[PDB]
Amino acid sequence: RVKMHVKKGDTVLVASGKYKGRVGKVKEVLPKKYAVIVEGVNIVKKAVRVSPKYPQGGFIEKEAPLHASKVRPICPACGKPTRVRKKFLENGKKIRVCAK
Amino acid sequence: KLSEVRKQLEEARKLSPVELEKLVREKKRELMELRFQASIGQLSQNHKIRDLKRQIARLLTVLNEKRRQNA
Amino acid sequence: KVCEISGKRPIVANSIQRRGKAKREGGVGKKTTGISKRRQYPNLQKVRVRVAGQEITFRVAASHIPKVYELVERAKGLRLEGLSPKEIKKELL
Amino acid sequence: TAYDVILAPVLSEKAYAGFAEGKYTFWVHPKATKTEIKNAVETAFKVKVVKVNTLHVRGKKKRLGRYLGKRPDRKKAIVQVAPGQKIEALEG
RNA sequence: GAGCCGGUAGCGGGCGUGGAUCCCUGGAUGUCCGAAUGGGGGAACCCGGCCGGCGGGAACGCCGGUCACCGCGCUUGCGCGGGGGGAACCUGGGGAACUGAAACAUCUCAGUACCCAGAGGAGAGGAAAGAGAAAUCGACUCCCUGAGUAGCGGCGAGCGAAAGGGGACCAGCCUAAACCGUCCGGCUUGUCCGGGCGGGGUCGGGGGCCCUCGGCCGAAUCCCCAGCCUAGCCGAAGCUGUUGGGAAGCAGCGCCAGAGAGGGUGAAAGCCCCGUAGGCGAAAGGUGGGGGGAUAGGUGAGGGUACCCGAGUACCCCGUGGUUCGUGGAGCCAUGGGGGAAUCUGGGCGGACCACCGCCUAAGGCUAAGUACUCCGGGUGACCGAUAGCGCACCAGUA
RNA sequence: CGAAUGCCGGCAUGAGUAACGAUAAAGAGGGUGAGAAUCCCUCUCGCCGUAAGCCCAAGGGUUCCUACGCAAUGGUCGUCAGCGUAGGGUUAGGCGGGACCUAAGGUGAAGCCGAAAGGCGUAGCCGAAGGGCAGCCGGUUAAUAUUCCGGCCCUUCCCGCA
RNA sequence: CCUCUAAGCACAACCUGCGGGAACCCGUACCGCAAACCGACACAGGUGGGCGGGUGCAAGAGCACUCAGGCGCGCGGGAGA
Repeated sequence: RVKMHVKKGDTVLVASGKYKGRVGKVKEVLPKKYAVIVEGVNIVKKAVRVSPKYPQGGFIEKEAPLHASKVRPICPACGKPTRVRKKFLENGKKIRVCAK
Repeated sequence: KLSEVRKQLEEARKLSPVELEKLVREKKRELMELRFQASIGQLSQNHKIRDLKRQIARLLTVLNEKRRQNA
Repeated sequence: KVCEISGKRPIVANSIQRRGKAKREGGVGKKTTGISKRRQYPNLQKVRVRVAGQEITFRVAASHIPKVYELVERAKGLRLEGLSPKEIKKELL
Repeated sequence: TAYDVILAPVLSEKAYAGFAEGKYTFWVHPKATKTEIKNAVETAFKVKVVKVNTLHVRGKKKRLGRYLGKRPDRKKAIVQVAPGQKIEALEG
């Protein structure tokens, strides 16, 4: 709803910036931010556990957002923008020379 | 929830004003009991409240539609 | 105020003071030496009248008085009474 | 109705002391009357109400950053229960 | 069509392809104040009557319904209506001053500002008792002309038309009165008076009534559709390499184009995203002669009678207003006061007034469209870019 | 843009200056705390006492009590506060007002007047610190009390009885 | 509040006992001659009502001291023109 875009929880290839060429699963989508997730962008956040119950929370720290225009879905073949087919009854998305 | 709602209506929709009234009276009570132990902390799971206020909205909405051609 | 018959109501007019020989005589002509607002009122009067049982008065401009003695003649051909001094006048059109 | 007039219970050291006598006290919807309350309670706890004292509470006014507001105002009623009777529900 | 549980962060908990959140339509619920309308009142609060319900309820309190006033109608009660609001815009009722006149009074500003009442998507006006000199034209409104002309004017300052022509729009209708019927309520109970319905009748010469001749157009009204607004949908074509945190730069080699508007993507991208060109779409509620239908409605000649063609009206005088017209030679339009006709040999007008000649048929009403305005939705900009642009980019009509 | 005693803003100078708001007046010993002339406690000293004491109206509207705080506010200081944060606290048939009364005055059926807006006005309605009217003394809280509690005492409705 | 009579009604109705029931809404903290009210301020200004003890001076709400109670007035320390 004005929010909507390209992909959902699935395998997508990044073409981004730093993580250019990357192939990652489920993008865990926003779309408030038009952002996604993959295993692309990663950083360290500093911590001491929300409650020092199990002391430190840890230190590896997880994935940044990443603009949804950076990713590009994929199937039998590569990237491909999505196209949208009638189906004769409902409506699904098929990739250019492909399906789903 | 969604399917639960769907069914909650199905029954509600075939009760009679008299009975809706009585049932409401009960949900109204449960709700009090909630907001009591809501208000002491000692046991309370948030969603359970909005859930029952709407339950009740639903019933009373239904009771209105009944009351036009029936009583 | 206003004539209940005619609808006549005070109108606004000017009061113009002049001086001078009218051009149409000795000449030079006249000179307005002051204009000012003022009103002209209709010549309103009071007409008490019997009709049916009850007494009924009009507020009416003198020009139109007869017009009432027309109605009273048009009023004869009617069903009326029933303690209604004012309710007559209304029905008297 | 009835479970709409009684809202919650007080909860204060003052309000507790109260329970020694049959004096339990409740936040109650502020338009309700002494009578409304008496009957509302009679039906809520099947006890016998013998006296009602009511009082309003100007809601405190409080802040959060530059946003200045009020809390909602309330009314509380402190209700007497017949001798021997008690409301088990309120005895925490 | 995959994420949600507002402006999200957190505790604490839940929901969703068993198709959620979200968007549009309709419906339900909608405390109290406010036209505020049971009564009162210092707005958002107090206090009542009647009907019916809850509690042990008779006192007491809760719930539901209902009870202002005014105007029109029809059998005293019941129906319709009204009321208040609205950014401008409109009409009407009232109506200034600074100012200008290089002082100032006539004059100007200006019937402006403002106050009041009213109207609505518009309002006003509108089918000639018109214009005005043409064997003339033919409702009204709006634009351009006509023209700063004609004129008005302490002939100062200044004010300032109309016919005509070019355009937009296009539309004409219903009554009153003679006469005929009918109901009613009075009386002086009559071949009658006047009140109500219906018929008839609507015009520059017509209508009624008596005597000879009998046939299509058609709504502004109602109905159905088309279309249109309130959510949406589909939509061509790019990879690699290179610097760089980051390519969309630079390079190699491609492709689409009814799409090379524009924004975004780590920098500068037709071919990544949102779009654009081009083309789809409404169950629901709005809108809707634009295209159909259907009503209401409209459809003659002669020859006679002279029965009717809107009254305190015309007309004249007094006092004023409007018009370009300031008492002028001062008509026309309107009317506070006085006097006061006629029904076509009737009557108004063509700038005092007479006489010819001609124009028009007053004293009842309705009428779209072409015109104005921008609260609101959208599109554009040799418009602003945070001392600018609205007072307000920000929780401002706030502190 | 350099001048308009210009407009908004920022930053100087006077300047470590005048002032710190009643000449009722202070001192010491202990606590507390990073820090104390300024907070707590004690003891000495002074001032008010038809008050500068106590209680009520109006006005103010949480300033009340308690626990944390000390950036700012406090004319210094601050560990304190009427300041910040949080949580608590106001209990009535008899107190006061309302389901009673009328005063000036307001409103206002009828009625009158006015270009519109509106102005008057009889009854009535509104209108109080005035009339009418049933509660005293104690005890409780950190913070309310004629309101809670105890003792004694009253008033009005409705119903039944004699 | 007493009393008088009107329609009415006297199987009502008042009056006096006595018993049992019923008894809403609003205010109630705190300041209150003041640092909490009006004075832009914790401003030497203004603010209606009541209580306001004791001893002495002829009296008194005056004047001096003082009870209860409350305060030393939210910058100090020195000097000694």
